[PDB]
Amino acid sequence: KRVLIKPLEPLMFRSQGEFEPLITGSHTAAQSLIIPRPSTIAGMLGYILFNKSSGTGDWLSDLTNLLATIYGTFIETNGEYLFPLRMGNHLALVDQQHLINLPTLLEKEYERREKGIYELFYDKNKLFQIINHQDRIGISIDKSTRTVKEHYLYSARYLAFKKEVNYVIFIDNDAISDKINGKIVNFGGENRIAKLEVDDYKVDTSIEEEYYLALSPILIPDEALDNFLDNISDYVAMGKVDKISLGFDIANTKRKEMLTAILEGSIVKRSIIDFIKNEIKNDLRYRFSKYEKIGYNTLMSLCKLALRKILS
Amino acid sequence: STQREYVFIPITNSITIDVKITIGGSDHITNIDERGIHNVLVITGYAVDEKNGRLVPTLDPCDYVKGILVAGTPQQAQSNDFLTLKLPANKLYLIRKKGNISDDLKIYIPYSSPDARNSMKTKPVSISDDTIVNNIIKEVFDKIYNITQKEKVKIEKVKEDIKELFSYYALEQ
Amino acid sequence: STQREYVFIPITNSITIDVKITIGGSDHITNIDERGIHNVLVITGYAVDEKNGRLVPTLDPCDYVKGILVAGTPQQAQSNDFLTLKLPANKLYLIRKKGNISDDLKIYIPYSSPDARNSMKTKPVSISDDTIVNNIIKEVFDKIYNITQKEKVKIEKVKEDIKELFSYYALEQ
Amino acid sequence: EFLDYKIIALLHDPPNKAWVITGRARNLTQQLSRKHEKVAKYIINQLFGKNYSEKVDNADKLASSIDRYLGSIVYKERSLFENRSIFLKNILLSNIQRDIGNLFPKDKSKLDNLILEYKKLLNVINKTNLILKYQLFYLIYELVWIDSKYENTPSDTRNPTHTIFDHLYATAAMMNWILSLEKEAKGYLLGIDTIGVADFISKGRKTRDLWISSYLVSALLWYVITWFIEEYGPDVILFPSLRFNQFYAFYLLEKLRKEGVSEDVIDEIKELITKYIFNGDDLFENLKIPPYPIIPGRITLILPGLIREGEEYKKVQDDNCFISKVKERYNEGWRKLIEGLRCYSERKREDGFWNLVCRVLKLTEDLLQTTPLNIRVKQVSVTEDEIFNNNKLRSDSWKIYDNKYRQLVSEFKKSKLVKVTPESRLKLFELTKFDKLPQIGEKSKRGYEFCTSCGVLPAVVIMPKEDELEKKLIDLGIARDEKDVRSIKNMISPGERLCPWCLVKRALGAEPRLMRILLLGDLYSVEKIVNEIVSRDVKIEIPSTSDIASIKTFEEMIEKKNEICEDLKEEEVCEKPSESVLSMWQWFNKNYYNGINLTIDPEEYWFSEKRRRYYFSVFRRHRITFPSPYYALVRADSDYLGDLLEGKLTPYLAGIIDSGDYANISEKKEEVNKLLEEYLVNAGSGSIVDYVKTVLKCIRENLNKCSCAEKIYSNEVAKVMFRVNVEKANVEEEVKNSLEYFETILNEGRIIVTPAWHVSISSALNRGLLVELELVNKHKGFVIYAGGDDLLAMLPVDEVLDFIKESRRAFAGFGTEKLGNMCLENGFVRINNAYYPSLPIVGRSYSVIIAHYADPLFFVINDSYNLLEEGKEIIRYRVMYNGEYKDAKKDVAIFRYQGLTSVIPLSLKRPIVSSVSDFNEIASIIDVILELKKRIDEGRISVSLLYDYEKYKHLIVASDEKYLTEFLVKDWIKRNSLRKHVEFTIDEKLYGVRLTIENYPIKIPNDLISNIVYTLRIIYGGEK
Amino acid sequence: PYYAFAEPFFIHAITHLHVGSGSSVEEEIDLPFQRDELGYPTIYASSLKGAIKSFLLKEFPDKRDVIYKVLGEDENPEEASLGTFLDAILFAIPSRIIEIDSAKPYVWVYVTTYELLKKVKLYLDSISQLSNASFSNLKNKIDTILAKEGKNITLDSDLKSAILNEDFYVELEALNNKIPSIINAGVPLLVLEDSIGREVINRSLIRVRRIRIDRDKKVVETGGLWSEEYVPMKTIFFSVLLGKESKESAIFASCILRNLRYVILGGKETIGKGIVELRWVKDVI
Ligand SMILES: [Zn+2]
Repeated sequence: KRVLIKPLEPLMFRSQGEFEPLITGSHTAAQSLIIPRPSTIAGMLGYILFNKSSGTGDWLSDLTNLLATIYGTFIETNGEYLFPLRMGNHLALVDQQHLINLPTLLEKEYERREKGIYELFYDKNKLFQIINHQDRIGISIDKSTRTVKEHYLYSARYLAFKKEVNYVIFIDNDAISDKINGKIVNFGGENRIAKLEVDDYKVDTSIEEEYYLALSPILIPDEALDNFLDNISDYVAMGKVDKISLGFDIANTKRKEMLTAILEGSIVKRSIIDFIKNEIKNDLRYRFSKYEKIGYNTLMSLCKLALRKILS
Repeated sequence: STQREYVFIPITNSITIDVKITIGGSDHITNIDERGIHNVLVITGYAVDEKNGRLVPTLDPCDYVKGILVAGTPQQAQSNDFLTLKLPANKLYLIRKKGNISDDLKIYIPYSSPDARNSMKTKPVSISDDTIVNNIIKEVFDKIYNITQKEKVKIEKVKEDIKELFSYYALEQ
Repeated sequence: STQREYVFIPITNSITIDVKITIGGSDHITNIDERGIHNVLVITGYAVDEKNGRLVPTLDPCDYVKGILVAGTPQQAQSNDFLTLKLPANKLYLIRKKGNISDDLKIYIPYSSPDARNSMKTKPVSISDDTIVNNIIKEVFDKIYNITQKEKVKIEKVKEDIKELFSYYALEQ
Repeated sequence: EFLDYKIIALLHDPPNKAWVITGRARNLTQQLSRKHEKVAKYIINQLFGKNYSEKVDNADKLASSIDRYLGSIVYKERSLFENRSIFLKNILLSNIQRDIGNLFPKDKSKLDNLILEYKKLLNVINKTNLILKYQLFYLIYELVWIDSKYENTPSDTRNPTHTIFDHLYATAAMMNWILSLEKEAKGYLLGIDTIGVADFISKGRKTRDLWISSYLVSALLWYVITWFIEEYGPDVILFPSLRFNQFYAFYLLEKLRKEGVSEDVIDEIKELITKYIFNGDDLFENLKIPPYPIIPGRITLILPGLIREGEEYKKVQDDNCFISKVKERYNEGWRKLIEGLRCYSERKREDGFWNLVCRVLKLTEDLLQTTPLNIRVKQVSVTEDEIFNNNKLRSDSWKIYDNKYRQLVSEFKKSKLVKVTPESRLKLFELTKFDKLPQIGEKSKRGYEFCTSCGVLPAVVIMPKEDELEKKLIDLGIARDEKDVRSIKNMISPGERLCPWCLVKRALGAEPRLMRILLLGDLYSVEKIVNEIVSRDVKIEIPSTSDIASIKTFEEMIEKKNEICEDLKEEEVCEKPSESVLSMWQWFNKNYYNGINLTIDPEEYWFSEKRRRYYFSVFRRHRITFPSPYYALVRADSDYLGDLLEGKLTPYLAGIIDSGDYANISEKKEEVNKLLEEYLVNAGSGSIVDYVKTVLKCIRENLNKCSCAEKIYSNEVAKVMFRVNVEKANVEEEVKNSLEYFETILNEGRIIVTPAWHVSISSALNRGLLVELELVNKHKGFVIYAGGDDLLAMLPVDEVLDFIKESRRAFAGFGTEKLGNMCLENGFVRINNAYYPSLPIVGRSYSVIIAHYADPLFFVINDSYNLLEEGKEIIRYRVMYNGEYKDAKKDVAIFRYQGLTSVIPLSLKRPIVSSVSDFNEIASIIDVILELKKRIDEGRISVSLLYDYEKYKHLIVASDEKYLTEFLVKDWIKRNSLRKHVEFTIDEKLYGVRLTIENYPIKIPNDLISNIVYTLRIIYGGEK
Repeated sequence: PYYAFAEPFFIHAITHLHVGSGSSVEEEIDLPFQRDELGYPTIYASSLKGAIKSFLLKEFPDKRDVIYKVLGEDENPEEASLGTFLDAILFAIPSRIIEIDSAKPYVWVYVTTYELLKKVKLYLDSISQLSNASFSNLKNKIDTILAKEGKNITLDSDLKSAILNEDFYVELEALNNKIPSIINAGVPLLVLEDSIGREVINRSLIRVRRIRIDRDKKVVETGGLWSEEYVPMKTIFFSVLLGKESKESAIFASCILRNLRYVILGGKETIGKGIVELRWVKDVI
């Protein structure tokens, strides 16, 4: 039911693309996401569960045939759980006990709101006690001069883990356990390695509250984008909205689609569930249903570890 | 100072009219300024019982209960079964507000001792039931606002957002 | 049901036990198991009165109190100033989840009447207090969990937890 | 409705009050005929005269707090609380004053000497075009007053903490409320903000991308607020203050150039602008655009509730008439810039790189519809109820503006919780799932090939690598022929992918005069703008990070010219300037004329690979040191400025009280009062001070509650008989209202904000911008943007330390020799005998990234906004506060060099300035590093000084007796010294600072002297 | 699984090592070693693979394609690689010892901490599920040592007291009574507490100053002084080489990996700062 992904060494999940030497008189550089996107985690299990007799040009019609349904990802150090929390470009790894009073916090008076929010991302933010940015710098050597090439230098801020950390997901499938278990995986990045571990864990499947946490990017179907962005306060209480690419598919070596999403760790109001349903058309509902299977539209209650969905 | 009491807004009996005392002066916390209900109060960790219509102090932060705050006093047919305390309004977690408050108020809460008669099991309860939307307005909202079903009102929004904002966790026992 | 009493850990003098009842059975919820305390529970919407050390109730979801769940009967001496619950597991909001619960228990928490005399004001306060932190080593937990202070997991493992886990809102009243 | 009653407000009090009031000359009021309104009325001879009704009275009351501070009826009285000494007190501090004895028009012989100048400047505007009469007079009011060298005088001799010119502009800005409330009442405080400026700046390979993308932020916002400039004139903009904008004055001239005007009046007014708005730099006249992209970022208006389209003003239809108007006025500018770029690119359809820009400006019409900047607008409102009783002001109305601006600020911070990047508005799903993305150039072997500047959007113009370009440019659609290749390469590097937005940045980077479309706005048709650009050949070359990393090399071969010259003779180093190109960089312009050809791309030279060893040898023979590839990206930002606009005290007690403390000010009641009580008593000096000294006395521990009159009635009633004119001064109420005023001040723990408080801070913020630009030019730097408190520049690693030293002090008003036409006088910038306040108290943090010229500019700018803006937020040091040793957190000047980090506090005293003697130790640690660095390169101290400190550190840390530490550093210095006569001291107030940091991925040594060593290693690391 | 096998190995510094990292850390070192998340020296997987791939292409120039298939094919062809190196983890650093007669006398000893031994165990557990050549003879030893966590430990020697690096007095306890040592060098292995070990380890790291001399006047130049950090001789780094299932890896693991004894990692080879030795924990166990 529950899958722990144990990184054996610093990882890198880069966004923003174009990490390779193209321009002559210039270095390259890449950062890393603190939490891997669900496309990354889906592609990892899809890599284990791969049979050539499938797909032929799909990468999600092909992917959704392998895994049943994945739920969003968070952190687990020592049996504690930490969850992404996002603000106006600030990201924090906050503990479960601090999300309870967010809806009352986001509604307080001006000065009492800022103080409460400020202390969440600075004092009660447990990210930097758990994760450090190891800014590795690499180099390409030409065997002719046996020195560095013309500006073939790159900086890659890896994801160093000060403590023991796992990424936590849940799968609807149970025939999946004895397949992806104890497996050494090439957890997406610069050829890095993590270990997989499956154990049972009972959590809710569907709930109703007035404020959810986005435990995974909530994809916006690019057709409601106008009727959604013009009135954003009706849907997102706090967090970050931006255009993201869904990744890079292996079987075709192509960058996946690029569509606006609500980044994981945002606080979405209940108004976001019905809005999506009443804006997504069945032309794409069959598509966005798959996007949910790999783990994108995953919501969490600020109460407790209860995992909802949007189209499900 | 001020005298305000709380009343929950479920779909049930015994809640028709309890306050026995209305504005008296010119004060109201909850309001209907023809843009919707403002300054709704919500209590975290409390459940309502249709039996002995009042609240019970559970210990689940999920069990929220939405009601209204108007000026008034207990029915004094009980005078005991209510909780009374003075919490500044800033301490009171409200809903889509209109303004600030006197910052020092005396609030009354319909209460029940935890009722260890049975194990608690709360469940969220809906209020669609349009025919039960009608009755609670003239039951509760009229003894505090009789102006609704009069000269001008945009009924199709105000008793529409009641179906859109209010909810709670009952006990179903 | 099991007579599981939930005791505070504030900055107060009277915190010693105030319950001369002990495990009684052989069961407990919170455990110190080579990681630190387990299954700590949080009481939100409640405060603590410095004098008369007890959990003062409120309606602010921001005010909160954190303690442990021990199976001792509530001192068999007051029977009045205690909140008595018949509650399942899923409604016990706990920290450090290791083991699930029998899912129907009976909990007593040190209570207080609202005391509607004066206006409320709840203050955030920590309990690090390195001069006092050593008291709590053998004030509350060891008297329930003596097994860890003698020939098992270190009682310094408990220290960096209570200066990390328990931090309650007080009254300063 | 024709209101235009603000000129009655802009002159209701002449810039001669303090000399006419409590008279010095007292004969220029004689030699023409209430006393000061007479000289106020006489100078109003151009048009409509002064109205003794709701046109100044109520506006002048809510304009400034000098009606609450020093009483309502004795403000309008000029009587008993007299003082025949015109001091001018700072507004932020009150222990600093200037003295304003006598420079002013004293006789009508001298008085009309400037009225003929005022008139000879507005005589050219057709009398039907009153909006030009107001606009022009608005800017030149204090300019022609500074030229005619007159000392600047306070708005009131009693409370001298307000310049009369600022208070005049203040009551004219509040005039939009008073007027629109006298009519059918409605008045708004509109505010605009730009979501994610730093993220927009950080998208660019080159600096011309950084400079242009930083210019779009200013242009796109200027094109909006110029509509308000056209509709209600000036004075509807509180931030940024217009009375010193370089963007306004430039727009103001092109209005006079339009519709015709006297050629030696448009000129008569252009030496005023060049001398004061700029500083003797007519480079904009040659550039045809304002050289520096001053970024206001946060614009706040004060609008009346009156709208046009009735051919004249009416009542506003709905409240959303202002938000919607800006949102569409903002997207117009983006459209009108895509329009002009389309037109201009087809004008130059040939010449290469434009047949490319044409091919994409047409292929990606739908994408370029969306503005790439995405501002956010907010709004509050006022009514007649909140301000009037029947037709006069009500009690407690004086706090309406403060409370209204409070809600506005909150609504911004409320919305800043959700960050929506402008890329999210685009529609890219089907353009990337199916290969419908137009890719001019290579074809992505892997999908769509993200842009190299943004990183987020897919690229439209892919570029081949340096296999070879010609045979790969001309075959593909990119190049039509071969001649255009060397013109495309000139603007796009091989291998560089570009998105539609970034190519627009590159296209405007090839022609910055196209920004005139947004600069002027609704003045010239888009085609007329473009025509003057193709009717000229202005070539604006912008530096790059390789040019900045070559200053000392260029400046060395520029004075060894003839020697370095014969050997090359052919390598464009000794080429002769064949054109007359120019630059906003006031170092390239400054030389450009030493046969050195500063246009050469150093990456085909000493920074190249086919030519590295050559120019190493060339530099070798001529004792020219090979350059270092490192520059310094300096980014300044003031501390708690927006928090200061709320009247709060965090900028004073930075760290001792934090913004979070204002959720409950009673927890810091002991300190917030010690300061506020000090600010009030020192402000308002004269006979009045002993009156208020007793009013603040009878408060401290929940005192008398109006039972203080007894102590202060005696003060006032024994004073009101000093003149027999008291109409109905109910002294038992007067002293109560004053007691009511200070009560709210001390209860809220913050200054009650009025317009004059804003306009003064805003204007000073624009004057500090001027001196800040001269400093970045003096230190051979390149300004990327400098709007107000913020600043972004690229200095060489050499001039970076002394820049911070002078810039930090110049911000506080203290400073050495004048920079432009303005001097720095201990917290008072002075322009020709005219004293203006600065911001001495406001901390100003710095962030220096020493970066390789080849480092990606996206991650260098990101770090600078995630090294400071979230690293400056967590750094605490031990500050000296009122004899105690507290923990401040601001004003830190962080340094960074690829992993090494250093923090050098600039204050060490928590109220940064409390007396004029506090200035000479601001940034006092910097020259300690500057002197130390000086003695090292002269071989007077070995560089091993930085490597031995580790062993002396533990003793200097543990030692708490200062007589003992002043010997340990004296020993550590002389041990690894290379001579025997170096006596280098450390100020000895630097022994024990203990800079800490809360659980962050930044490791800072926890003591100051160690940070001084790391700062030198960082400065020296970026010179090798 | 596409990680058919895993081949852990020990990286034994024959000379001092310097794998550079720019200027990433503070202490006073201008050219510091490559660190890890908690401050110990490591060899990054990029530097360890690139050095072994730059080597071994000159050594076996005929098998360049076998190496390209496994180790990357650095050319513009971008078929996926078949072999992965994990970051080399500091296993044991040499330390000078003065023991109070306490023994058959030693002058130097191997020193580990419990933090370092957890990451080694983490690597060891992670590949036990695919290594059907299960090296539990080694994984168990770390397990027993980690059981005794919370005190200084000597594995096979019987000292009970010593002075490490002339500065730190520690008292040592046998594991339980005895256990075979991992490194077959006749040298004890001490496992110290993480606080004391981090000081003893930081004292074994070589931090030198270096000088550039004006050749005409034989004096140091201006700014011709800088500082570097080396990892001593006899230091031991532990890493794993993970291989996907293929036919090239069968050749690589049989033909190529048997003949790697000495390679050169890091920089400053002119100073002789890269000669290191791999030991392939499949025969030393
Ligand atoms: Zn781009």
